[PDB]
Amino acid sequence: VTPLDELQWKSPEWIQVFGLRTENVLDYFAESPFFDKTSNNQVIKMQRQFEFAYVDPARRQILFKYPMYMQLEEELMKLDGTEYVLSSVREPDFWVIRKQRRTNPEIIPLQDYYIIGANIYQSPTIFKIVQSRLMSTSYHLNSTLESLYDLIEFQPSQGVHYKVPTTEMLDKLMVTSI
Amino acid sequence: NPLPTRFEVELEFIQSLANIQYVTYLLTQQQIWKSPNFKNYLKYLEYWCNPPYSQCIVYPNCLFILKLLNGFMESAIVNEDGLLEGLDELPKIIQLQGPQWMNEMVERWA
Amino acid sequence: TGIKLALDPNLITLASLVSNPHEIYGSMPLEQLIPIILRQRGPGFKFVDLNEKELQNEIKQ
Amino acid sequence: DRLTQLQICLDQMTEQFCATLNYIDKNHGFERLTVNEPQMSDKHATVVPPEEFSNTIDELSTDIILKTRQINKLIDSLPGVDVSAEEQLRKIDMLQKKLVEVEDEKIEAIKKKEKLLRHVDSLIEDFVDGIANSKK
Amino acid sequence: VSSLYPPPPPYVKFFTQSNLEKLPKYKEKEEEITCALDYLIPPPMPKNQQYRAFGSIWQVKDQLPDLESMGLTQLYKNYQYKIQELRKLLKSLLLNYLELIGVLSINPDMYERKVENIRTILVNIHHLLNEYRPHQSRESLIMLLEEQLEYKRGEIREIEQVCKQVHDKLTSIQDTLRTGS
Amino acid sequence: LEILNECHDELKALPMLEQVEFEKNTILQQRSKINSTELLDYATKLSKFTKIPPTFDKGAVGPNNFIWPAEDALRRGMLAMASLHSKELTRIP
Amino acid sequence: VDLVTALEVLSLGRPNLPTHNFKAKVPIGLILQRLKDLNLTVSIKIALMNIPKPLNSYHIKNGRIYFTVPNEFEIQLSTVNRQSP
Repeated sequence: VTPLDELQWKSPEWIQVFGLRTENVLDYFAESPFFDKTSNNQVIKMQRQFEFAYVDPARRQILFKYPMYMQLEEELMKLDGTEYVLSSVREPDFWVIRKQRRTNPEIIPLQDYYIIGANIYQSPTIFKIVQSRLMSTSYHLNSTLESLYDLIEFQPSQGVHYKVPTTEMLDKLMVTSI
Repeated sequence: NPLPTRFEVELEFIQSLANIQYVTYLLTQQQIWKSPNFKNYLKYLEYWCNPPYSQCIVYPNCLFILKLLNGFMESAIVNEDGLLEGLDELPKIIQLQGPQWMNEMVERWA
Repeated sequence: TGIKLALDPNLITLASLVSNPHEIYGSMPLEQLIPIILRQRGPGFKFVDLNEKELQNEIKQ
Repeated sequence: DRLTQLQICLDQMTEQFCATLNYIDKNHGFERLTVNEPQMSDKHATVVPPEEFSNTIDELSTDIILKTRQINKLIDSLPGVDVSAEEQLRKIDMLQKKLVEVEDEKIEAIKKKEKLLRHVDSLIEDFVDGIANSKK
Repeated sequence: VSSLYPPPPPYVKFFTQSNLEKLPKYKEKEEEITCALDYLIPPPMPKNQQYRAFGSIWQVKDQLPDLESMGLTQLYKNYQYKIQELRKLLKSLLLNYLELIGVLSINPDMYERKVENIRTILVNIHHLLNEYRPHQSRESLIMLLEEQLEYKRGEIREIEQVCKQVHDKLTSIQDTLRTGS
Repeated sequence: LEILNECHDELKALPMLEQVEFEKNTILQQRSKINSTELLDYATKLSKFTKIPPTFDKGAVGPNNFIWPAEDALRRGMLAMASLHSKELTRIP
Repeated sequence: VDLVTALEVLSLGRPNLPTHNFKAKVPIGLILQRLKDLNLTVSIKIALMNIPKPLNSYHIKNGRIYFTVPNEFEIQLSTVNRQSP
């Protein structure tokens, strides 16, 4: 079993059928397992299918750049709970979706999900990244240290050392010949 | 719908060696190259090299990949416990030379 | 089926795969050709070891 | 390879047709039925001088039919129009036999070059060991 | 949620050493499976010769489909006849484009069947080209055999070119040897 | 003697005898291997795959399926359902 | 139609690509031919070279020329072409 962070998720079948642009990242992420099936985003999506403060300027550029997200957040301010908004975009292919709960207003952020090359990734926290790197480093130095120790030989007549595995007048002849 | 025949499944798997992503997905599991049955299957599959079995192949670079990996097999000896020595570093060769082979055969496509 | 076909295998593209070891060794000039010769002859091989009668009775085997 | 250029010429016909239709749909003007009716212009409309409009119409038309002469000449130059598949096999088998024969002929040609090769190296080795015995 | 790639087949489990040694004995003695020794003999071609692979049907010997078999209009059906058919087809294509311009320059609503006519002309032209393609491929193989003939014979002419350079340089050395005599 | 030396070394630049003898052997081996109808049928099988399509500008189309099976080709292919129906493939009498 | 790759399949069972890994070999007839033409090379190299009386004893053999002085030394030398020493 692999938990939620170490998996890259994509639906190229959904890319073949619909295609991914700056507009349809929401339902593409809804098809991803990262999406909450009890979120406020999907209930307002079912309801709609049937300047502004308390936001950072990074989302404000998105709202003033794309309309469907600004009536998305205009429907989202009415309700409360976990939501899904796109903080930054880079056409042709880069997106990010943040988990976000809103209370009345007060907003905290949560886990993000960056999209690269129409492939949904869970944004990892850096502690387990450097922890995995240190797993690799520590195991590798463990292997080096164990593989080194078998070559080490100690004698009492000398110091501790390594296991030993099981003409000089020609330069003067050269310099005298010339 | 009849069952997929042994010919069809073996042809689709032998054809899948043209993509390097499939083989670098397969070679990262230790139990796959550790298994001597998979090694024998690798020496089973050269019957696609001879006609008329080669006629149905669409991308012959899979046959090239099959012929390439077999040169790493005579240097490998299987023991009584099943540890296949010599296969610890061949997948590393695959990730080091991965883009090289497929870019080379893409430029041969052009 | 039909009839067979024999092709010049070395040249298929107009203006290689068949490794005939003669045109891929005798074409190059000797000054850089000798190094790969004594590299492929053996490890630690020297120019002093090459001989007439050695190759003359090596082809006789 | 000729059929490939033919297909390129065919969809070049189609691109020329849609390009001429696009040009005549977008860059046409507004024609006076009478002189007393008002002639208005739009800043969102690509108005062109009518004389160079007609000149561009003429050059579009002439490039269409010069590409048409290219198509006709290329189809006149299609490789093999009078031969059948049986004629193709009757060419292939004699080409097979001729290739086997010219491999043989190249074998005796290389044999003659080898005649000359050991001739010239025998003269060279006789010359050099003669002068080596002379000068020693 | 499953893996990205399918697993290796269950047929790999039968490749055991007992099966390897019993394979020549079984040889001395679409498949109907009877025992484990059937999985070491490679399976023959399907009798239907149309096998499913990668969501499509291939064939052991592909034949070019007709327009009627595919469900379209084959206007015209040893290739001189097809060459003249192609010539009439291209002339009809040019005339039908002129007719399409005429239709759009009186009534831009009746063009729909004219576009269908242009479609039929184009698909007949393309299918005629693909019918000529095995003949064109045979001509390409003829060209390749002629090109290898030409390269062998060009090797011949360069052989006697270098040889004649040897002969007239030999006449030169004979002349200068007689001069030095 | 030196002009005979350049004559000898320019004549040395030609292919030798056993090279074309081995070439003849390979030509007869290809006589053994290749059949004309088989070659043309197999070559026109690969006609739409092993080269770039000489009709597009290839700035919007790539070799996802032209040289190797694509990811989505394996997804929609019958091998994908062969993976799910592998239990029936394990059914051996 | 793509005749070259079908020819590669019907020849080897694989297309032609450069091989950085095993999937060279020097002929012994070729190396003896090059040995004897290099012996001819070093034999005609000393045609333009004057030879001293202490070193007129030489043996053009084994791809070399054996410049020898009796009971003193024997040095064997070779060249790559004519214009280089």
